[PDB]
Amino acid sequence: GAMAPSYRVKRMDIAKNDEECVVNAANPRGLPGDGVCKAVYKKWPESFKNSATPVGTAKTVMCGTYPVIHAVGPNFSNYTESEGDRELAAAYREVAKEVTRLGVNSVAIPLLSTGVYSGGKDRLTQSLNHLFTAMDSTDADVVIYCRDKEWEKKISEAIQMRT
Ligand SMILES: O=C(c1cccc(O)c1)N1CCOCC1
Ligand SMILES: [Cl-]
Ligand SMILES: [Cl-]
Ligand SMILES: [Cl-]
Repeated sequence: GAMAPSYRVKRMDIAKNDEECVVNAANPRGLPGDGVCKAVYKKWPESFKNSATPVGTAKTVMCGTYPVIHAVGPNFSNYTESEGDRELAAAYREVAKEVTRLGVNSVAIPLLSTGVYSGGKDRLTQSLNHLFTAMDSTDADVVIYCRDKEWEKKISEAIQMRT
């Protein structure tokens, strides 16, 4: 465990993280994809061997000794708001199980089901609250990665609010 488990947010490419493992915002088929998924494929392509997994699950594949946790959030283009919310919460619960099993002291994590899988809606708060629900009982240092300057400020405010 971390000595004083924390949440932090950074605005940069998650492929350049300083944590002991990474969460990929994966597709169900283990394809190189777009966005976070493509950056992860370029950095850790070996981790995409047998990485396909259903929506609402996470599957870890090692790149050398570095763990890549492929977490598959729902595409809100295809799911109802209700079913999509259930699967997005479940994906993060599976990430917490994997982080715990691996015994890492730190994890780099993107906000699942934002961007391409958002179905054109702002899901910062919905996705971040499901991240917190899952990760609050873990003792890893969590570092959230984002690309947008306004998102960085809003995520930083939500972290600081509960401290
Ligand atoms: O998921 C979204 C988003 C936000 C609002 C509307 C929309 O159609 C999509 N974004 C990813 C993070 O950077 C901001 C944009
Ligand atoms: Cl960067
Ligand atoms: Cl996404
Ligand atoms: Cl972002």
